[PDB]
Amino acid sequence: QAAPNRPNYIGFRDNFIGLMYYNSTGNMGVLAGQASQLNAVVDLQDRN
Amino acid sequence: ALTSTPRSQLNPPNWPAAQVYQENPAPTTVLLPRDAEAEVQMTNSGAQLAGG
Repeated sequence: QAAPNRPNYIGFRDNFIGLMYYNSTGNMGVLAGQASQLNAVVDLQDRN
Repeated sequence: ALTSTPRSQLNPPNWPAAQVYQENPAPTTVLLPRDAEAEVQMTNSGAQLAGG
């Protein structure tokens, strides 16, 4: 006999959830004036 | 006789500290960006100051 295969669609997460590194302190981003590179976006692991 | 400091010997071997061109620069006024007292108080309060 034989059958169909189960279907799996495989597409990118909603609002592209996870594509950018949010909530991960290691790979956090930055947004600072071109001088004084002091970060201005400091993320944590609790604010999800 | 109008551009040479009256010397006692041509090619004197140690020009003293007065007849040689000292360079005075204007005092370097720096704008200390921050007051540490207030920053420490705020960071103790729980804030997490971060930025330029």
